[PDB]
Amino acid sequence: LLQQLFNKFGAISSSLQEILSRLDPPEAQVQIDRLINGRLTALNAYVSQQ
Amino acid sequence: INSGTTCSNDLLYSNTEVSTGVCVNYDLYGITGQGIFKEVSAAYYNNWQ
Amino acid sequence: DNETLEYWVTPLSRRQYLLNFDEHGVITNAVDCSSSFLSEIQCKTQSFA
Repeated sequence: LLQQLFNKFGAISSSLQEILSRLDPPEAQVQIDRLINGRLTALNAYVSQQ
Repeated sequence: INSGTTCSNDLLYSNTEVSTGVCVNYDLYGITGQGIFKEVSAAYYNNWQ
Repeated sequence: DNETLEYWVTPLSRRQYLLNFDEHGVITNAVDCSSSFLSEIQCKTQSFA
């Protein structure tokens, strides 16, 4: 579950610090949304297994 | 990006001290973040690291 | 006086390895991840044993 915080899920980086120090607010959101969807999917699967 | 010695001098500041033991922001030569430093000894660094 | 000249050359390519780092930061061990089946197991477990 901790190794899911270092996948990109099709974004430019796995790090939220690296995205918010390179892109403007209209274009950082498109990258942040992909990380949010991947991490919510991983939490959903963990809760189903528990 | 965000590492090295080709630094833009638009936003100017002054060199502070590395305050160990407090939750500080840092911009160490382009490397940015929030953290807590601790002074230590370290033999693993060469002259290129 | 029975000496020899040696210059061994082999090509390079872009590929994934698993590297091992000790307490001095020295590369002790390496494995090419696509060379054999044991190396597939080693790179899949991220482990040298």
